[PDB]
Amino acid sequence: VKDINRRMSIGEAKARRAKKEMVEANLRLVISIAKKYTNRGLQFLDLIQEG
DNA sequence: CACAAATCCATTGACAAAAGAAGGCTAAAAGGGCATATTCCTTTTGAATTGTCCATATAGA
Repeated sequence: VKDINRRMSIGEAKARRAKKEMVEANLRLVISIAKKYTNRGLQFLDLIQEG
């Protein structure tokens, strides 16, 4: 059981590593799309964070 | 000063309005899911502290 779920946790940590990688890649895309909603009442970092 | 009658306070009872609820409804409020490609924002005055040289005293050569 410990071999099983340890392999499981390895796989999950690797997936989280990949997703961290890609999202850090595309933060720029988010700033690009978030520029345009600039002054509709919500601060800028609120927009980039919810993006 | 006793006996005969009109005038009061209490229950029966029913009856209508009123409210607490319950269901049935409908307006509305909140999720979820979108795949040609989108990649870095728009006036002084004074005091106190902090970071910068200066006097200087001492320790080795």
